[PDB]
Amino acid sequence: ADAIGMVLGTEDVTPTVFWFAVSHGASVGLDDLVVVETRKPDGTPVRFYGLVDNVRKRHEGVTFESDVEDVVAGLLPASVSYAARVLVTRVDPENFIPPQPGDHVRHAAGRELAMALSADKMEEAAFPGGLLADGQPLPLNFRFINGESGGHINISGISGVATKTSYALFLLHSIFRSGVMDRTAQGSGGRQSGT
Amino acid sequence: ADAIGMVLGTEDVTPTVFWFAVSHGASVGLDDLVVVETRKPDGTPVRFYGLVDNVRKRHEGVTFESDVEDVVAGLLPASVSYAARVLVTRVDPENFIPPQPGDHVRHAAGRELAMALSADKMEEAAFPGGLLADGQPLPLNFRFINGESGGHINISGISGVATKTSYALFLLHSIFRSGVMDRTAQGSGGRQSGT
Amino acid sequence: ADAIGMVLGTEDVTPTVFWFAVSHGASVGLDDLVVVETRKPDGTPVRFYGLVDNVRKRHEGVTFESDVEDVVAGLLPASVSYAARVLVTRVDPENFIPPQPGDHVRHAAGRELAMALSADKMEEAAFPGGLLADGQPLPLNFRFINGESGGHINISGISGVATKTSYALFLLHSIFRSGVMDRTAQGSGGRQSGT
Amino acid sequence: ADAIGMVLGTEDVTPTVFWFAVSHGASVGLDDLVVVETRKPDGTPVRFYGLVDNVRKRHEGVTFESDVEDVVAGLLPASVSYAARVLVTRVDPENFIPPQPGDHVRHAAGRELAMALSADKMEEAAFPGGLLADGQPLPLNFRFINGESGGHINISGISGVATKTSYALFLLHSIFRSGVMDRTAQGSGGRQSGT
Amino acid sequence: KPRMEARLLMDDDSGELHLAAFGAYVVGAVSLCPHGTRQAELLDVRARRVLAYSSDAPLEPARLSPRNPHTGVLDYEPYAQVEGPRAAVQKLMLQDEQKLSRQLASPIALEEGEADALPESLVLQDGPVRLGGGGSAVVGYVKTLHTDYLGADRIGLLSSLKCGERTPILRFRVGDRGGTFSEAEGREQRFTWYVRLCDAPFYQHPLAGIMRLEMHAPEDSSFVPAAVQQIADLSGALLSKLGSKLHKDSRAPQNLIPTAALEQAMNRSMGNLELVTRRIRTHLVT
Amino acid sequence: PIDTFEGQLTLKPFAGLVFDVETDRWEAIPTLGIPESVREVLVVDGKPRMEARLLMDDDSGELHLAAFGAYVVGAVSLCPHGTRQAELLDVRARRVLAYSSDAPLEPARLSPRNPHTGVLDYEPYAQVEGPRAAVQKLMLQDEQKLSRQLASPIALEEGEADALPESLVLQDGPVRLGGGGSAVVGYVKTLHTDYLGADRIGLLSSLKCGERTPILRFRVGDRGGTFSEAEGREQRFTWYVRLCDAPFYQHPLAGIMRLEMHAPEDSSFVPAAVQQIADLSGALLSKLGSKLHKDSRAPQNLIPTAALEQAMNRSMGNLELVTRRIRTHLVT
Repeated sequence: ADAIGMVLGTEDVTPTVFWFAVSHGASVGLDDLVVVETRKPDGTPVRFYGLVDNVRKRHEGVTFESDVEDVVAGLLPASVSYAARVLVTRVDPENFIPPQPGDHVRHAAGRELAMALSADKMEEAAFPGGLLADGQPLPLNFRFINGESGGHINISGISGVATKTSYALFLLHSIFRSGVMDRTAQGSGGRQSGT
Repeated sequence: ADAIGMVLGTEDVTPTVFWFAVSHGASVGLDDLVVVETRKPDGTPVRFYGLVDNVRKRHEGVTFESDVEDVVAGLLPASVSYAARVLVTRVDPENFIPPQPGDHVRHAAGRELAMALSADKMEEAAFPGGLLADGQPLPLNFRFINGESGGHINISGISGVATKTSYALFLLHSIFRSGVMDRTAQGSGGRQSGT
Repeated sequence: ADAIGMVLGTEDVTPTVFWFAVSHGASVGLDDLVVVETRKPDGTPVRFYGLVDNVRKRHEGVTFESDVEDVVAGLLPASVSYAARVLVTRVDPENFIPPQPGDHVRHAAGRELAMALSADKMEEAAFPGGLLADGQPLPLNFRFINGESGGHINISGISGVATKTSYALFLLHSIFRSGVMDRTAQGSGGRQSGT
Repeated sequence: ADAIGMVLGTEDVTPTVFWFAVSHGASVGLDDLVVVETRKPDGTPVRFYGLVDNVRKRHEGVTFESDVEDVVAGLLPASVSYAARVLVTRVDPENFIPPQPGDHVRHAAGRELAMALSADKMEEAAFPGGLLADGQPLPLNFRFINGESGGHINISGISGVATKTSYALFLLHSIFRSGVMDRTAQGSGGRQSGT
Repeated sequence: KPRMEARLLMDDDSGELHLAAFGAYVVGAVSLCPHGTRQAELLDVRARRVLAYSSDAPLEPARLSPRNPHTGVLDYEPYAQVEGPRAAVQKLMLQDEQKLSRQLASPIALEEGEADALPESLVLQDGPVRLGGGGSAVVGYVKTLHTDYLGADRIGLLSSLKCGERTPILRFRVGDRGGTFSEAEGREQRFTWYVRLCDAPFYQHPLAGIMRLEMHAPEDSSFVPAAVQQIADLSGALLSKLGSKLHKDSRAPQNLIPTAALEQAMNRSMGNLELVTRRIRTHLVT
Repeated sequence: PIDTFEGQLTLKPFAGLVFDVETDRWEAIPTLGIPESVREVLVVDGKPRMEARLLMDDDSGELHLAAFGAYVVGAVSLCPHGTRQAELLDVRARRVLAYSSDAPLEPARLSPRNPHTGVLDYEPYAQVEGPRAAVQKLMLQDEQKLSRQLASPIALEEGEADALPESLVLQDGPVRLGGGGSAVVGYVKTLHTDYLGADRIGLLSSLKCGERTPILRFRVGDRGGTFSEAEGREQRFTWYVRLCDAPFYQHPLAGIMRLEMHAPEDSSFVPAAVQQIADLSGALLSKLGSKLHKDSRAPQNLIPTAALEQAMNRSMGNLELVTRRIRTHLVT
């Protein structure tokens, strides 16, 4: 996971949301979660987990509205700026220190992704119900679906174009063929559901 | 087909909505579908399909309004700045990145029109029920009109000047003469309604 | 406790809200209690109590964003600003004046923390209802819990992820073990409840 | 009594609300009643009575926030700008003109306090029921408390910490001991309640 | 582009005041393709600063940034009574011109005798060609109009020429404008020709839009004139495209499109004037 | 081993260098200042402007230069005691046309609807100095009429103790050669005549704020215009005044202002007459010293002149509209 850009400091970098500029090369699209690492003064590293929710490019270096684009195409020195909004989901340690501007940002797919999707609290019951942009299966929680912690499944949208039943069958297909029923069975301890 | 203009960079070029400029040439109206080509740094092309809804001009080069307006007619350095906004319909691949400010944008009139109006999704039953500004029929999903996927028809508007009853007859004429029912009848496979 | 910085003055320091700049060294996070001294012109000291709930960093010394962030990392005159807002809890004297911009702000560690949480109104029933970010318990009043003045305890939040029964048990464990009932019961003088 | 400050002119000095600056000297808090003298060009004096509710300071002379904040402590040209807002209660004559920016403003403590609190309208029955920051009792119109003009008393506030029952006893103590009932009894002229 | 941070004035156990300055200068280049395949790009922009102090010999060239502030501690000798206000305004421009030519001397198309090789990478310099450049294939353009009136007949034909064409090459001895007592070799030779970019506004003088160019050549070489003959035809259409349209910039004629964007890039390369002054102020007291 | 920054201002003059103005009779007697009762003190200033440069040829084949520059003067009235605030006595708008020996005509203006301008004639030096044909003369003309305007409100000159100055006046820069009889005071700002000597600089930096140096006699020879031939050699009276203690980072010489007082040769009456002014200037300029933090030039400025110079910029209109008006007139 090479570096994709720098944490922009021109805009406010409050811990809730902070912009960052993407360097040339690895592009960044919407809903691609990224991780930012920051060094505290004492020595403890701090990591931020968040998913992007807004991107934009600005042709910095011009001021006249739609008057130099023909000049830019033909002969003019100019550069474009790739900046993307980031909204955090959770911080690595239990503290709220805004990241230092000038930090290195990278999207992670390994163990770091587990803290992004709160996979630490759910290990024995991990349920893959979908795929992400990369080779990343999103782990749902089977505790909410069944009666262990209570909850149901609600699917909504415009009928027709949205293939609701196809996803419903996929969830049923994934429950039986992933062994999630078996994992909860082990360590029953005389519980109500042991089949 | 020569490109109408260029995509702007001064305003935000967020993938949802992006401004663009038109070079001296073909005029751009409202509710005209256009497509822009985007070249990712890795090499994969991306196409954005959208329709324009807001258009404007601005007189650049003059500061004091209506004090030098007559002077421009006689002797003054001034020009125009023609621009418009695009609301994207859908992206040819599945990824949300901002279009690069500096690539050409062109109208869709051949196959590119088909993906703009989701004609690939509705191929077997492409029922024409309207015409755009140019000679391109507008495809209507007959599967939504009938009970294959469900739906009805609701015509609304001010009584009198708005010709409401003319559209019902036109759709009735088009359905019963374009052979849409004949096409959908084939491939019945013992369907409930195959007549 | 060494002061963590001075009070910003470029932004309004209205007695309700006043920004302060944090000097190099110690870092302050959200939901931290700080105090500031203020020399009244008559010579009597004035103290403000409040908690930080908004922190930010801004990159000072850059004209156009993201076009010099790589340059700043390598070599360019730039600056980082570490500011934080305060909502005041209570003023030690019964008057409302703006603190002088340029005064030192320090965290609360001892009796200042008690005066910040209005612990001076809690002398017989000082109840530890949990732990703060640092190693000082948060003292609450048992009078508002029992029936001496009326008032129950209400716990809310989404279930499953946020354990609610566990905290309710913790409160009950703290009631029975800390002996706060004995300190309230003593000196009854004919009180309705003294056991 | 020396003037605390002077009326500002940069902000609007609308007769409803007008800003004013305070010279180096007596401090200004919140909810303190002040009076300003205004001299019309013809020659008739005008006095404005009002109470302050918003106060602020601003550090002028520094541009880059928190970059030179420490520099001001060591060596830098900087000062403060102490100002506050006034909400006018009523005007001594019956006319609405803006006070001239550049005239002195002074506190009301003698007779000028009486016109500020409408003590002239309620002269015979001036029932004291509260004290301001300084040693000036607050007059309450007893004619409104009783049935001479109609009205009741409604004390509201958060239960517990706010001493609600203490105010009812204080008013009862003040009414029955200040001789307000005795004064209003005189001049009965065969009134309904003259005891 | 030159810059002036803060003027200095010191006296070190002498009783006579001495002056110094903390000025700055930055050079840059822009690469264009005349055919128009792609947009222009900035080849390099480097930040440089100089200290221009009189004969007092300061020392300790050390700089430390506490957290944020970066600046360069420097040294140079302007003229080793003394020039009060102009000891750092005509110096710093002179040094800026010196290294800019040296920087441009590295990317240079191979010089051709008569028809040896066409210029692969043309270069263009602001103002008249300097005395330093004698072998490199460089082209200079001037902007001032203090030598416009050649004669009675020359002005009549100069105003009547259409846009895009160039005047014939003329021989100049460049001796009068040369520095007095230069004693390098004597009097050199330059080749000059006029180019028109626009037809000039109706209100403005007809002489507007006319640019003079320089081309340094060896004395009576008779080979360079045949070599730069292509450049004479090349400059007819090259500068026409480079000419800025007459409604954007305040100096609408007599200007170039990339130089306006380039000069603004230099101002961005150096930081804001306020912060750099704040840093040097703190260093002075300590 | 000591270096610092010294405040200085110079825009128009070129090649001023650093000189030595010391002529005769410098003494070291620091005397405190005492305020005196005077009715009014006037501070005057001027501001030049350049509308558009011209270049014309009229059937001659040789170019000529002209400019449409403008200049405005103004005065501010102050009461040293502090009874009321200041008031702007007058601010009048004037313009000039500086053309070479070509003799244009028709000095008339007609406003179509909106814009108005003044057109007139003047003679800069009747090859020619091209770029500086209107940057040095217009300032010269601006100070010429400014002194003439200031010469009308003037306190009656006193021989030795005849009468105190009723209405004091103050002029920017050195006193000009035109003013010889009026009771005027000028203040200079350039620091090119600062280093008087080894001992003189030591005492100049060590003097406390508010006091004035003893009056010294100057022969005003070197700074005088070459080949002036007005009357010969004049005499001026100078003394330094300090306004502030100067910032720690700034040079110790900061906050020191030099004043001029034109006097007749060996009169022996004016020195006794301007003795009160020497004590008067000790406290007058201390109050008039601009406080540091608001202005970029923290020392070496006055509160009224900073507001006065901004007032002149308002007296003339915006640069854009006037250029638009003259452009239309030129083509027609």
